[PDB]
Parts: sequence; structure tokens; C-alpha cells
Amino acid sequence: VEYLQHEDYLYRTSKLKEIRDLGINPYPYQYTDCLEVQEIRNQFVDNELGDSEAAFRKETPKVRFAGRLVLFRSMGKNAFGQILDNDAKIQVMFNRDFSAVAGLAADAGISPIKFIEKKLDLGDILGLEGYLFFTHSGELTVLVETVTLLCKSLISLPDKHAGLADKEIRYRKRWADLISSEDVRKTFLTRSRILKLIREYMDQQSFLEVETPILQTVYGGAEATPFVTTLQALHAEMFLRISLEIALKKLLVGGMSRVYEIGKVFRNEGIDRTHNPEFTMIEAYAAYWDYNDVMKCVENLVEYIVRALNNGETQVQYSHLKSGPQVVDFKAPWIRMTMKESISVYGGVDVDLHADHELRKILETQTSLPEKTYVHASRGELIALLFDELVCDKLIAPHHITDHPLETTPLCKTLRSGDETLVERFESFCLGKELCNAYSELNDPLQQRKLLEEQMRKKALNPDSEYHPIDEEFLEALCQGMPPAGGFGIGIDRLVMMLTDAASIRDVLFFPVMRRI
Amino acid sequence: EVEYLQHEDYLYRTSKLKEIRDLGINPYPYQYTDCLEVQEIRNQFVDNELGDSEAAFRKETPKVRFAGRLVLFRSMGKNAFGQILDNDAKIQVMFNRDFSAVAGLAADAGISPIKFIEKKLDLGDILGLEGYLFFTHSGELTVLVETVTLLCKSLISLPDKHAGLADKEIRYRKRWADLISSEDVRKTFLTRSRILKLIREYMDQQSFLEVETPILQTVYGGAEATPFVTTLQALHAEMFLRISLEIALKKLLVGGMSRVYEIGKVFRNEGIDRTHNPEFTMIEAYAAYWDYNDVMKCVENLVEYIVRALNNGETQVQYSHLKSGPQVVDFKAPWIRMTMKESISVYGGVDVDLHADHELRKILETQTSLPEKTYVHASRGELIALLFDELVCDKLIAPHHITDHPLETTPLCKTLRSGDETLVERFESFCLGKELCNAYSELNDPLQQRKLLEEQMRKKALNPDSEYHPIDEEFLEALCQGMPPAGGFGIGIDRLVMMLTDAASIRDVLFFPVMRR
Ligand SMILES: O=C(NCC1(O)CCC(F)(F)CC1)c1cc(=O)c2cc(F)ccc2o1
Ligand SMILES: O=C(NCC1(O)CCC(F)(F)CC1)c1cc(=O)c2cc(F)ccc2o1
Ligand SMILES: N[C@@H](CCCC[NH3+])C(=O)O
Ligand SMILES: N[C@@H](CCCC[NH3+])C(=O)O
Repeated sequence: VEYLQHEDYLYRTSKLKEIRDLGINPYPYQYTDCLEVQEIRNQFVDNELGDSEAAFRKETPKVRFAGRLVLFRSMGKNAFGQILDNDAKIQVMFNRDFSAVAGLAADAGISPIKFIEKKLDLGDILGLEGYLFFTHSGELTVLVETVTLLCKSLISLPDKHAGLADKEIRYRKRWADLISSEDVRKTFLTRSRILKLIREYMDQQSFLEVETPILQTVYGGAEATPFVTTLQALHAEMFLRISLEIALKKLLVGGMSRVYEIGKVFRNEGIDRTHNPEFTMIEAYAAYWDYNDVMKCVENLVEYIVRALNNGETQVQYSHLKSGPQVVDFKAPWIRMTMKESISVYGGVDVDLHADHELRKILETQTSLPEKTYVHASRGELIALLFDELVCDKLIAPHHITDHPLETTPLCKTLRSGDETLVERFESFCLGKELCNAYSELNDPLQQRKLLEEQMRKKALNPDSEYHPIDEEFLEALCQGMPPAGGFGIGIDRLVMMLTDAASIRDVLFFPVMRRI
Repeated sequence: EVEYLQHEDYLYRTSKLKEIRDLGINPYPYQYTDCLEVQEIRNQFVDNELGDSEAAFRKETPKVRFAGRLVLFRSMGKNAFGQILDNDAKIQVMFNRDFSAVAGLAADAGISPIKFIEKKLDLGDILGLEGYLFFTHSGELTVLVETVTLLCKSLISLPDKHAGLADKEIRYRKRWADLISSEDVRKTFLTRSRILKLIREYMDQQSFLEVETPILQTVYGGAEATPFVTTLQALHAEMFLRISLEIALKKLLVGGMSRVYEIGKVFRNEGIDRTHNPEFTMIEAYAAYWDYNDVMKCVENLVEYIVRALNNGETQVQYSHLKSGPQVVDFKAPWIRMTMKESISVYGGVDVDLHADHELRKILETQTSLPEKTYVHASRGELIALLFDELVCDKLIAPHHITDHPLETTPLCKTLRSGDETLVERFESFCLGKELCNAYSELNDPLQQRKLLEEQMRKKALNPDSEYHPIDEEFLEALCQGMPPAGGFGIGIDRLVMMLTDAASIRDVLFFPVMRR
């Protein structure tokens, strides 16, 4: 903790005894009956309003507000400052004869203007009561009648313009980002706005929002390494959920026809520009829908969010791809292709012309996959691998990629046409990244067992594979009966990244996962 | 050992699968389109002139499409009558040998539509129904079914209507069965979702920004609890699951965010009972420039708003499960407000400030069951908190704010503005004998905060049941940057849901509470 020895800390802390000896509490209890700076600007900026002399004569509107002192200049009889309040700034003016310090007696040893000069500091949080006016240059300003010290800050303001090291530190010390950077402030406001837009759209579709456990005795609904923890009351290993799917499907068996949940899931994997081990996703299930109904719902949801954030526009610019800035159009309907078509269109491989061995030669010679990944892969697995290596990077515009091999998931019905090698699944891609996963949901309880047992026997032969056993409570609930349903999941942090031009998932998380010092 | 897979009725129902399929009917079809909710059918047509059964046979009444679970069925010769359950609403259905068709059943098939409905369908199956509305002689809204579609063949039967203690205890695990068979359980969980939407609506209208902060952290704090511990593979690092929301949100206030709240799960690795589940939902909210008196008004206004919105503008609520018998509690604001010392006098019979510590001890010895270890060396403030715990808390049935706690009860709270540094500007809200809310005039003096956390370390160092817990240094640095004066509260939302749904146990307001082996 190197700041405890910095000059500025020792200098500021020594002002505490000085301020308290003047009978002033440097950490008081409240600052009631005030207005937000932005609300003052909203009410009075576009207004006929007086000059400094009208404020000196107490003729202009009186206001109370509070915030952080981020600029100060003494001009003798007068001093000027800037107050930052919740992403808004306003100028303040102190005058030797007009301005008082709350708590500073008239017979104290120091004048108000010198108290302001010498006992306050940049970074201190002040309560300001005074009179509005406009400078002739047009700057909205407050002539301060009383300044109240609300918090004596003990370290200096952050460097406003962060170098690379400061930017890394501020992923932990996020308060320094929020004080310093209008852009970080907008990014997180937009994130909150996006969450409200999602809830509003879902609720207008009569989806009910629910909560289901993060700590479970099993984990499933996705392919991921889990987090493990011990519950002391039962002396039991628990897993943190990796998805929402199984719990929500039980609520369908329970009779709820439309449910969704927005919550954290945990995948104990690597960390990079698109991967934080703790992330936020929505899963939503609608009885009597299929993946086609889900496809219209997902693209309409996103278009609606984009239109609400961009004054009706559906085009959005994203600046940080290795290939340069791109403009992506979220206007529905999005591009729709089967996995097989996308491999043909973007990979240059018409898959159904090549035997399994030819598909391995393509993977072996045209990709950098290790031999163990394809040498014994089934035809469907080979097709999915071709998609991963030859297609996924190329899907910059929004795409729905449909009709995946059966091997990709055990929880999805096969194509209603009768092709049992493909499922009624789509994944949505934008900016080279997966955004959405969606199924015509499997509710045949015998078929569901068959697929999960198949998945367990296949996994049990891979050394690096996670042994989780069959969820029998899930199978029993399907025996009770799940309606036909369509479901989807959306990685919300990734979506926020697309709609805020964030280079990394760390820019949309207040406190992302960081290495220890 | 899965028991239903060996039960006669499982064999009985699975047998129908091949039979139905040999009729060319898919027992798990892909969708049921243009499907209305039953509740939406009732909303248009119950308060409505509607024909009788003969007008429905004439196809002259409104035609509807809907879906749900067959839960009652009685054949009456050429007619049969049933009840469909769709998402907490029920509607009666009528089949008729001449009027009703089974989707996908051929005329040249060897079974009639009515016999199919009798022989191949079961209570539990999920059906799609299209037909004409009418009123029975007794006034019941009914649908004469033109076409029934098998939407899901159920392989076990409806849950038994008479559940014992053990039959109901299995249903806390097998919650889908509870939801199917209990209207009280269905309504409890619908009320829970409404409560969550109402909390958000209220906080959003007070201009709080909703945020998310991490569950997985390198530290834990903001409450007294045993944490859950897990391992983050990518960093080979031990992590804690958050026990509260407080530290992360206070950092956001330092960042200049004036009003934030979060609704999410916290994890306390404690014992389980009617008011404790190791994973539970809370809201924390912080407002710059407020104190605990502002927070107190905010809390009671929020809860009164929720109660009023859920009970047609009433503020009184019935709760049935206290030992004292069925009560009625009024959530109308302002709630009863007392200091902890007043409450020990009013409800406990002890004027604490007329007693020495050793006399506070004698009281705890003779008038409670506390182990001598709990109080033999406790400080005066600690003695007073135990006197409250043992003599007052159970008696607070009507909503109370209990203010001005001993400093020992928390390290994160400012002391009384009167100058009494043995008490802090904290309140807890109680209702039905249970803590509901915890709130501070938040501590933002960095040196005082460090002092209080150090004294906690020394106190905890003497307990061999508490492992060593370092001081959150980044938190202290954020306070050094400067936190405004602030008021914050936390509310246990599950306990809140319990008090408004007449739930005996927290297990009743969670879909999947923690359960023994
Ligand atoms: O948004 C993400 N993925 C896209 C989805 O797969 C999310 C789940 C779905 F919403 F259901 C379908 C779309 C995402 C973000 C992460 O931070 C992350 C971290 C990991 F360790 C592992 C996977 C991760 O995945
Ligand atoms: O609602 C609860 N308590 C009330 C509060 O203390 C919650 C925190 C606050 F919201 F900040 C102020 C009010 C509650 C519910 C549990 O299931 C639970 C489980 C545990 F293992 C330990 C404590 C628990 O506490
Ligand atoms: N559980 C899926 C999301 C929903 C897929 C459709 N049921 C996942 O995590 O990928
Ligand atoms: N974090 C607190 C609630 C907020 C108290 C006021 N800052 C708790 O868990 O009890």
C-alpha cells in the first residue's frame, strides 16, 4: 500500500485535525434538499438569467447541489472551480465577502476564502448552496453562498488521461475510471439501459421472469468446465451453474408457458477479450414455439434494443476487429443459412460431396487443428469442425446458422423433415462471435435419455472430458411432460460489447477477473 | 435407484407410445401455432354473452385455439368432459363422438376419435385444443373441441392430491409436481415475480441505476458470514462467492454514481432452516447525500408500495404461521420507529442504561438460554445486542425500524451525529419476528474505517472458529479517493416474498431450495 507514504496523502490527512479543530466535521451526515447538476442545467441553461451582479444581489435562482471538486483556481478576492456530479459539471465562484464555509465561525482564525484555498483540495466532495448566473461567454455558473465540506479526500484525483499501465490498474480500481472518463461512464449507462430494454421487450411478450439456483448438485445445459464449492451444512460438493436451461425446462413442465431468466453463469475457462469466467446471460423458453419462432423473437429483440439506443437506426459501427472498423446492420430479418450452406458459401467446401476421410484431409491440411481432434471424429463432428475453422471468423454481419449436426447437442429435436442427423438448432453470429444458441426443444423423454447416455459414453472415452452423470430429475420431469417449446440463450455482455463499441469484455464489466499482484 | 421406471403405470403409458405412432401421430410434435393463453380467453369472454352448448355445436360461438395439461376427464357415453390447465388458469373442455377430431388420426384408422381420446390419452398429457366457447348450465366457461392435438405424451401420472409431510418434501425437489398440483404454490411464485418487477419500478423511479457486480471475488465482506470458496482454473486462484453487495457498490459511489442498486444472489455458507437458504436474493441500494433517516423513509415507502400494488391498494396482510397464531400486519408507512434501547425497555422489560454490565450479564444468565461463553466477557454494546436478540426480536410482529445499534454490531457505519460514539446510525427493519432490512448512514472516514476493521481483526483473532480475514485494501483506497456521505440499505427479498405470500418457510418462495441427500 504505497500511497500511505505519498506526500499528498500525509499532507491531506494532516488537514483533518486542522479542520476538526475549526469545529468542522469533514465527513458529515447528509446534504438534503438539493438538485442534480444535470437537472439544474436542464432547468436553467436554456433560460433568461442574470449576470454575476444579479447573483451578488441574490436576485437569480438559488440552488443546492453537491459533487467532487475537479478544478480550482484562486484569483485573490475570487476563486473559481468545477464541480463534477454524476457525469455533469458546473462552474462555481467563491468570493471573499459573499462565500461562507459551513461550520467556520466568524471569529475563527482563518477567512472563508483562505479556508477554501488551504484546507480543501481537488478531489474533495462539496455541498454548494448559491445563486445562478451566466458569464458573458455563456458558462452557467454558481456564486457560492455556502460551501459545505462533505468528504475530505485523502489522495489526489486520478490522472484524467490514463496511459496503458493506468488503464490496466483501473480495471481493478474502477472508481478512477468512473471519475476520469466520460466514455467509461457512457458505456456502463448504456449497459444498464440495455438490461432495461431486454426486460421491457420480454415482459411485453408475456415472458415471466424467474430465478433459479446458481449452486446445484449437477451442472449442464452447456459444454464447460465448472466451478466447484463445498456446502458446509450438508458436507456436499456443489457446482455453480454453467447455464440456465435445465431449471427453466422444469418450470415448463411446471405449467409456465413463457419464462426467462437473466443471471450470472460460471464457466471455469480461460480469460480474453470475449471471455470472463463469470458472465451474464438470458435464457428464455416459450411453450408451443419452435426454433423458427425463436429466430424471429431473437432478431426482433436485438433490433428493438438497437433502435432504442440509436434514434431508430439499425446500423451500428464496431471499431476493434483486426480487419478494421465495420458497420453492422441489425435490421430483421437477419441472414439465415444452414451450417452446410455457410461452409459452402464461406469455407468453399460443399460438404456432402466428400467422404468422411476427405473431410479429415481438409481439416488436416487446411487448418491448424491437432490430429486427435478429427482423426476419429464422426461425420457430423467433422462438419461442425469445418464450420469452426472455415466459417465462424467470417460471420461479421448478423447471421442465424441453422440445422447443426446431432453431435453438437443432446437437447434438441432432429429436423422435422426426418433427417435424424441434424437438429432444429440455430446459432446467431455477429462480428465473428457467437451471440445466441437456440433449439426446438427436445421433450421426448426416451429420446432424451438415449442422447444423454450417448453423450456420456462418448465423453467417458476422452481423458480431458468432465464426468458429469445423467440428470435423472430432469428426465423424470420430462416424463411428467414438457410441452413442445422453443428456447434461446444470449450472451448479454457480448451484446453490450457490440452496442457500445467495446474492444473487450473487460470494458463492459465494472470489475472483471484480473490477475493477483 | 429410479423407482418410476419399474412402476406399472410407467409401463402402461410408454406402451401407448408405439400405439400412437402406429396411428401416424407424433406424440411429441414440433409446435402448436396461433395458440392463445387460457387466461386471455377468459379475459375476453367470461364477462360476455355467449351461447349454450347447442350454439357451439352450430359453430356459432367464438372459436379459440389453446393448449395445456389435461387434469380431469370423465367420459359420458358419446360425450366426455375434461379440464385443461394452462399456466395457472383452468378451462373445461367437452369432446363429442361426432364433433371432435384427433389431429393426424385417419378416418380409415381402426379407432374412432372418441375412443382414441378415452384409450390413448391420459391425465397428464399436454393437448392442443381448437373449438367453440359456450357456458354450461351452471355458468362454467367450456370449449366444445373441434380438434384435439396431442402435444406431449406424459409417461407418469399427475401427482397425488394428498401429499403427506414426506410427499410434500419430495416436491421441494420435484417442484414441477408441486406447481402442477397446488394453486397456492403457483400463485406464490407468480406473486414473487410481480414483487421483483415492483422493486425495480420503484427504484427506477427514485432515479437509482441498476448495476451488476461480481459474485466471484478475491475477498469477501459487507456482512458476518462464512463464505463459499471455489477455485478459478485459469489463474490457479482461490475465490470467494460474495456474501453481500456492499463494498462493490460503495466503490461505484466513489466513482461518482449517485444512486445505484443491485438485485442478485448472495451466498452464506451457514445452516438451513425456515428462514435460511445458503443462496438467497437481496437488493442493496445506495444514495449519495442521504442518511439512515432518508433510507428509512425509502424502505417503508418501497414495501408499502409493493403491498398496495399487490392487494388492490390495501396495506394489511394476513400471515398464518407464527406460533402466536394467525396475525394481520399493516405495512402502512411510517413504520414504528424505536432505538434498540427503547425496544429492550418496551418489549424486554430492561432499561439497559440503569444497569451495569454485570447486571446485563445476570439478566442474560437467568432470563435466556445463552451459553455463558456468549456473554461472560462481552462488551456492554455486545451485551445490549444479545438482550435485543433474546428479549425483543421475536416480539416484533408489526413492521419496526430498530435504530441506533451498538458500534460492535458493524464496522461499516457512522456513529451517532449526537456524538455518542458507542452507537451507530444503523437501523434494521423487522416484521413477523424476522429481520428484513439493514441500513446505514454509511461510513466514509477512511481512517475510522481502517480503525474499525482492525479492531474487528483483533476481536476475530481471538476466535479460533473464524479464519483470518484481511482488510480489503482497495476498498480503503477508494474511500481515500472519497466517498460522498451516503445512505444504503439491504433487503432480504425472499423473506419479503414470504411475508406477502403467507409462506411458512423460505423453501416455499424458492423454486429449488437446498435439500439434504
Ligand atoms: O457470451 C458468451 N458466449 C456466447 C453464448 O454461448 C453464451 C451462452 C448462450 F447465451 F446460451 C449462447 C451464446 C460468453 C461469454 C464469456 O465471458 C464466456 C466465458 C467462458 F469462460 C466461457 C464461455 C463464455 O461465453
Ligand atoms: O433475508 C435474510 N436476512 C435478512 C438480511 O440480513 C439479508 C441481508 C440484508 F438484506 F442486507 C439485510 C437483511 C436471509 C436469508 C437467508 O436465506 C440467509 C441465509 C444465511 F445462510 C444467512 C443469512 C440469511 O439471511
Ligand atoms: N443452455 C444453452 C442456451 C439455450 C439453448 C437453447 N435451449 C447454452 O448455454 O448454450
Ligand atoms: N451489506 C449489508 C446490507 C447493507 C447495509 C447498509 N450498508 C448486509 O449484508 O447486511
